[PDB]
Amino acid sequence: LYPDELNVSNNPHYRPKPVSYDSTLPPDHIKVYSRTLFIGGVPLNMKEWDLANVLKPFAEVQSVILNNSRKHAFVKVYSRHEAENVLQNFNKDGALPLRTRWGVGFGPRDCCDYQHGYSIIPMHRLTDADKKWSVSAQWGGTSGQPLVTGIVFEEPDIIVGEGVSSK
Repeated sequence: LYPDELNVSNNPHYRPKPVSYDSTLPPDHIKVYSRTLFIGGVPLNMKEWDLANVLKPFAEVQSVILNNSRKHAFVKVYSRHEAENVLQNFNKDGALPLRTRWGVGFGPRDCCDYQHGYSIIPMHRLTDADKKWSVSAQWGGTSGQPLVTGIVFEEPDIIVGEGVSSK
């Protein structure tokens, strides 16, 4: 891929990819923190670039999927910290009609706690591509560490060509 698409220290979108292990998770389950925000009430005149720019003080945006007719978007930012920063501080005045909350970017929707923005996922409910992306993604994921019971990581990037998803 191109150098801008690589999570490396000379890239200005470089982010560390924290991985931890949680002994409370059930057997053959993993924990994944979302980096994806669901934004509803997107004005009709507002496009992908507008959403990216209005969020820039709080978080650098990686991708936007905007359904303009339905007036909502899914916005993936480069790190979990940045996503939490958005929910904590963005549009607290209600100056814009945008309502922001946790989205799911990875794994089945029914595994997600939408209040806290993470999923406890049984490994059998991941596809082969989900598992591959979890370990080999540029942003999020485990950075080569294999998936085992208890592992905790940030939402990994997924690649549209290369597999079906549990999402």
